[PDB]
Amino acid sequence: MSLVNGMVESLNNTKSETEIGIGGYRLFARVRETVNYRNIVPTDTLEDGSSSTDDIINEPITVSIEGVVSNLFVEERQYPQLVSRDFSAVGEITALLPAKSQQQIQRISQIDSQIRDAVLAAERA
Amino acid sequence: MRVRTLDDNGDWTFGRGKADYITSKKAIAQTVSTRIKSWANDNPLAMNANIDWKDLLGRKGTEDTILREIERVVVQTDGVIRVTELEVIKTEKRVQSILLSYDTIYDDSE
Amino acid sequence: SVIVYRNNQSTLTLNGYTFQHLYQGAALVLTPVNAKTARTNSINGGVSISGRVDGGVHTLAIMVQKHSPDDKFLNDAKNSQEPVVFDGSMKRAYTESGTLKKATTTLETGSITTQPTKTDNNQDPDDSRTYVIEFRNSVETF
Amino acid sequence: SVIVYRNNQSTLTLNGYTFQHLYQGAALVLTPVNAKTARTNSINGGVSISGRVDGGVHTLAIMVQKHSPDDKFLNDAKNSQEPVVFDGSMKRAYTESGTLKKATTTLETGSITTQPTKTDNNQDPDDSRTYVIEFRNSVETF
Amino acid sequence: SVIVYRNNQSTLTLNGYTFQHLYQGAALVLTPVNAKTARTNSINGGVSISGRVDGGVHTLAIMVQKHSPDDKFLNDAKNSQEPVVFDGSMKRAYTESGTLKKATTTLETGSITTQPTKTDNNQDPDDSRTYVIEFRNSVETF
Amino acid sequence: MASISEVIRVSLQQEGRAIAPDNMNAVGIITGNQGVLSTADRYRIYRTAAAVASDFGASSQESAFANTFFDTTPNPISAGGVLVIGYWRSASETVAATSATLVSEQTSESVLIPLLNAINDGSFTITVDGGTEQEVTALDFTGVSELSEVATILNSAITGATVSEDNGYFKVTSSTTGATSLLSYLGVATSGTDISAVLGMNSESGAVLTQGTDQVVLPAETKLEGITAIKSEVNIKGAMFIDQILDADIPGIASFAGANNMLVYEVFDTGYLSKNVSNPVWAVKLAGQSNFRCLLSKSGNRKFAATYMARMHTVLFSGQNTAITMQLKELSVTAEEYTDTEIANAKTVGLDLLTTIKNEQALLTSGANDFCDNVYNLEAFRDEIQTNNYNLLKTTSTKIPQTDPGMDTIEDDTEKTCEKYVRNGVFAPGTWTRSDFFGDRQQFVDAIAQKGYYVLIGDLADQTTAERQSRVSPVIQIAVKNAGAVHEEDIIISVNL
Amino acid sequence: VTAEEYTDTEIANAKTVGLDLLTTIKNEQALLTSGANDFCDNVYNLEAFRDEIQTNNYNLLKTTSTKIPQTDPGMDTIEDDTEKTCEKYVRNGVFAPGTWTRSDFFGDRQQFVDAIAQKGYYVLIGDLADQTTAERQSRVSPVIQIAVKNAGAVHEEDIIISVNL
Repeated sequence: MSLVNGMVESLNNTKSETEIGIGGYRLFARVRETVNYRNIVPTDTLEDGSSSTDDIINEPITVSIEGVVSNLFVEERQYPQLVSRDFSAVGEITALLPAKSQQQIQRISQIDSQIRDAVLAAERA
Repeated sequence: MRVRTLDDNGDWTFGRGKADYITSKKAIAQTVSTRIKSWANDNPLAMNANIDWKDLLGRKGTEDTILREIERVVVQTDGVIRVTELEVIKTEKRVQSILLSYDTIYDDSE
Repeated sequence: SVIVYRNNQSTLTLNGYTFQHLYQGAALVLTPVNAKTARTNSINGGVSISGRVDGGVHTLAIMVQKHSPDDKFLNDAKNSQEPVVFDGSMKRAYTESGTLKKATTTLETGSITTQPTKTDNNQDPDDSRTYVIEFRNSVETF
Repeated sequence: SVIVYRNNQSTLTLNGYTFQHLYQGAALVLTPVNAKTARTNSINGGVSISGRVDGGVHTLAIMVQKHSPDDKFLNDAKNSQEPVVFDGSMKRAYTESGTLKKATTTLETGSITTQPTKTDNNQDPDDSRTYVIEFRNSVETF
Repeated sequence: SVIVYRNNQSTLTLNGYTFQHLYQGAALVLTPVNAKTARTNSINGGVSISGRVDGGVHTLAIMVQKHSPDDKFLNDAKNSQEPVVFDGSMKRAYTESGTLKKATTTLETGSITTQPTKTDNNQDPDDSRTYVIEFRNSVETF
Repeated sequence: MASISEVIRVSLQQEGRAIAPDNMNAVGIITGNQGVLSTADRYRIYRTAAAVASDFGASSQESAFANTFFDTTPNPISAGGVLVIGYWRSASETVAATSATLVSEQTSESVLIPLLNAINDGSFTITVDGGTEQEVTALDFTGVSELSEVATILNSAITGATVSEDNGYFKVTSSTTGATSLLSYLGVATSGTDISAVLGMNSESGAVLTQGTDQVVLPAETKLEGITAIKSEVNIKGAMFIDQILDADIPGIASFAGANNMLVYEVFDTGYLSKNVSNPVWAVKLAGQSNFRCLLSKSGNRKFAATYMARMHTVLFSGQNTAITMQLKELSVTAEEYTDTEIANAKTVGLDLLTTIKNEQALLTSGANDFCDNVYNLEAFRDEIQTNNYNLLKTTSTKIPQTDPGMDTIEDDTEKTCEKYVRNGVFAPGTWTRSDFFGDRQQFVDAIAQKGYYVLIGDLADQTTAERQSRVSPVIQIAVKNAGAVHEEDIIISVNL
Repeated sequence: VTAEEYTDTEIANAKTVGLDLLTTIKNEQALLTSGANDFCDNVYNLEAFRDEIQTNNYNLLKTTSTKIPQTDPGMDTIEDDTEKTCEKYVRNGVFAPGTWTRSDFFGDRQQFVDAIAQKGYYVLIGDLADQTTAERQSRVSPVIQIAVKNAGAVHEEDIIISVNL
């Protein structure tokens, strides 16, 4: 659509220095590395001669990476991959929730300890 | 996940219902600890219960497969994430002792 | 170092039959046919080092006398109905700094690959036979 | 060993016609054209040894005198309307350790492949003809 | 300039083991295997200059004595179950215009690629082993 | 009941991996409370909060500091490190009278038992309290399966003393305390096959025989310079004191920090945000004591140091660019609230701050004194070149001859270390800005600008024959340039009105 | 054979004395073998190795029409045959390469330990000129010294869980 959107969201993916690999597995070597930007431009000569533009449908970019993995890979110059923070409680907003008695609170504590064991895996995911 | 606690020697516990149950992060500990100990073709209700011991400690040259199968059992456990395990002694008489370390789903709340 | 050999060409044994008749010149030539470790270069800059599975396969080229029993042995092996497997060793006795020492090169799982090029010359005869065996694994030690 | 030949170039017989006229030099060159046993290397490490079906096919290169009856015979074979099959033997008489002995190399199912390169030189004539026959199976024994 | 060396062949160190036994001749040959900067020519006329990522990868060819401890070290590296990584340096001491000076060529992340071609000759022995290591990055400075 | 257990056992890890403070991240906390670390037990090594508690109790402030230590998420034990608790004699330690001990040789239990089981008869000569020589002539060691059993046998044999086994050691303690010499190292008896030599108790054997100290002994009350006793026992590389170092003693320890190639972290309260000479922290900054890191805590919360220590010594110096700065990194203590004037003063004096932005920690570190990054990293570099040169002089069977190829060996090893620490993120190539060098200035500056480090070793013929037969290598001069890290950002918008 | 039922104390004593047990776990045989005396594996395998080097040397002295001359090439023949047998018994799973732990050897300790560490076996034959003329006309080959290292098999597993409480 807009020509302005191009540069705007072309830079929307900025490569960090840490160089995530296939998702964090950088312990191989990239023999070749390609991306395929494609487009569907409808073929026949467009209808009006004044405004009948906006006819370049975009496409899903594909990225092809062929490399080799050996028993012993020595990586040249790349910064460590550090564990991302658990910024879940950034807006966590308690203290408006009701006043409830002890072992009414602690019953909730046991329920929380009881289903955190079943949700926290997908939460981390 | 709850699970009945076992005492030091590992026998079962009855009585104190809802209190002999391990809560978490230790329930994972107990469950991995005795998932390792479940010989494969033992249980008629789960004949691939866990790794096959009568066919891995009775054959030469399985240390790599012992380790891979222990990693398989541990990783496929409700509550663990990673492992970090290797062999620490070298069959001090002929028994090798391996060191197994795993990160439960807990202690990742930052 | 100071290295003094004895029995100029190394003693070659195959199938419990030790070559007592080698041509003058390049009697034994143990050429490794493939590179040991293949490596690959990444875009970012790292390198992936990896041992070739062909890392050990060697070709021992043997120059035997044109009709001496060593030629008869190798020729009988060549003319067998099924390929014969050789499993031997090249042993060389030598002294280093005056101490007697032996260097052993075991050759494992070989067969005759390139047959000898038989020439009978008048002006200058070349009474040699070069049998090239290709052992699966050759390990030198000393 | 101690090997003393006689009749420097081996006696070649084809189709019951024995070559009494060979050029000086590389009169007979029996080159095996294909490797004897081809082998393959597995991922795990084993090797698959297998005899080539081409294991025996040899090319006997013959240097005959430019017009001697041996050249007439080979040239008549070359000029035949249909390819002529040669089936002969290279016999060499020699003595080993003083004992008389004969080495026999039978050549089976051959035909002229690479025709002779006819050159008539002034400064230095090369009065040779090199006929290369390709026998299906050549077996040496002694 | 006026350049006077000492210790004719440069001192090579790998894995904290300095080669005290080099063959006569081309003892060390540091060949860069790939071109430094690849360039491309445009239709209009400009040229696109771009450094090869392989710009530094070198092959150091080492001629060690046939059985001297340097050969034992390199052979042990060759015979290791997993490829061993070499990380060393070629240091050469020399004088320029009478001033003492040292030239340092650091070799980084190498492994044995092309194994030595073992020959034991009678008429003229060649008691050398040529191990070719392929370092990922070699930087000379002085 | 043949259990499954005798084909596989699965238990819980028991000993704290029993490692030793080898790497750089062997950090210490110095107490002054003579609860469990008395003199001659000057230090204890830990890798978990719970063990420190069990030896120290969650109530004692030392366990509290351990708790605020291990609570830092990238704490030292995550990068090959240990915590160690020291002990400086705060006030009048009373060492209780001991009894004489006799610690035997380290016996593997795989060799002692097979040698013992053949020894039918016993034979000891021991002496307790210098009494009559005691000879033991019957010890049917045949029926023994573990060192505990031979321990029991010796306990029954040696009258007047008790015998225990402990981690393959044989300890033998007399009952009486004070001037209670165990004169014997288990000497040879008149008859019976000798057990003494094989045990390791033997006098020629390496058996410690600490005599019973005199009755109760009073060590005096030392000074904080008693840290030296810890440093001369543990190879601590970063230390703190639970009790705050007095002003009058700061320079000393500060000098100490430099002279022992270590770091010492010490916190000060608000009253020290000046730059007068009397202010001890600025005295450190003027004196150049870059290894005496000063930290700031408005409340006086000492633990801020430990976590800070627990945050610094946390870099595995083997991966790429693992060298970390300090600013804006999560700690294990609640930040404090500071004004802008005081935070600027802290920046310009040398202190460090864990200050709130919004309920969110912001560590701001100074550059007045050299950045903790730089001091810690330079210490790691000196330690690592020392370790690599030591490992080179240790590895080789020969003697590393005093020939130019030998110096090329040593220089190449030093260059390998330097290359590691450039790949390690500490030193990076750049234009050498200082106005001094070693050899050819062109050679020197070019090497710094292209490799980041330079290593020149003087030739042999440039040292006195007094320094040639002293078997000392020539002077090895190496120069490095710190990597150019960033801490703030003064983005300037180019105005076009 | 049907296993028997043993207590834990007696099974431990059997382990630490040298006996072997076919003990029930659950209706299912469990053979537990001792290492007090050398493992039946090791003794049986070493017997097989002595028998096989004896057989191969015998077959070498039998095969050849000639007499296997008392020359250094002859000793290289015999040593190569012994090395072939050793290589077979390393491919056979009995001996595997490792760091030779004992404190005795035959020739160059560096040579010996390197050969054990890389091939698993070492075969050194003393030269002819190192035997008395009484042992030269006795038509006896020099002393052939071969050294091997047993493969490192496993019998139990003491898996230690790394506690994080």
